[PDB]
Amino acid sequence: GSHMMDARIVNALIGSVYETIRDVLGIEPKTGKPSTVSHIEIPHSLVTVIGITGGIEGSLIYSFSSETALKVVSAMMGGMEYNQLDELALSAIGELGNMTAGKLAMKLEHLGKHVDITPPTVVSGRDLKIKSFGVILKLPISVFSEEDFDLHLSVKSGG
Amino acid sequence: MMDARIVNALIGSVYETIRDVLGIEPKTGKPSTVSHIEIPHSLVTVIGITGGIEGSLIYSFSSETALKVVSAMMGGMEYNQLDELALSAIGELGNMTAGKLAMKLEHHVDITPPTVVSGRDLKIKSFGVILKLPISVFSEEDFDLHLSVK
Repeated sequence: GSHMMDARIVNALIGSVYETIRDVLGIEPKTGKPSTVSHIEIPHSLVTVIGITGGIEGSLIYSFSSETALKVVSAMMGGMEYNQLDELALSAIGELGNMTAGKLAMKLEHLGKHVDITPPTVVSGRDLKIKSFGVILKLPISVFSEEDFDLHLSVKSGG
Repeated sequence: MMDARIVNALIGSVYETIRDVLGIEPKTGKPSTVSHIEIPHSLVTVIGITGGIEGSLIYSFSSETALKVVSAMMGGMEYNQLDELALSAIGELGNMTAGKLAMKLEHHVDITPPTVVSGRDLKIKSFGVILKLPISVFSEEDFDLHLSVK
């Protein structure tokens, strides 16, 4: 049962964000200031969940608008036009999360924390609310536009 | 799907949680291998699995079924809105299911803390072969259990 979340974990998260959206999207992101939040407040219609076990128990969750997603997917495909979030689109979105989570695990297994990453599960919908357990950390991220990316790290334990 | 003994404890965790928590006997309908997930629901609970098997245990239901669910857990009282107490209860249903999934799986896999997502017209994307399993608790197939794997 975590009540706090180690700085090394935050810095490994932040590091994984740059390396990831850079290599997968071709864009150097502008991470925000990390902060602990009472719960997850999603304004967006898209949300991706990646479970984490072992070293740390919790998840990694990111979300954005339908608009931002189309850019993301279009960027992930060399910049080619994409106007409908179909199966292929939603898989690209999930993969972005998988990569970020993949880099995080990688960096983490050097600080002593060994973790397993569950495959992503993408959820699109309207008045989305999300219940996460453990200490919730928020990381505002700017990819294309100012704070167009929400990244939340749920830490039930391992902190 | 694969190792049938994996499946049995996976479906058995949801069944047993519904029985102990909601206090009623569900009719776990006939399994099926679907291409994706056609969710006509407002509440979804995701429980990730790592180690041996990789994927997630996901069960979902409508806003109407959700109220009924909350009523069962709340001393059999009456519940008319999907407020925070309702979401906290469904979040609890998740932790029980997760709790049972762990307890029942001691004979090399790890369980992820559950995540409860709620909203309107929830379209869900899962990674891996999916095993759909309808479940009757309060109405005919008001519960739908989805199992995605490697």
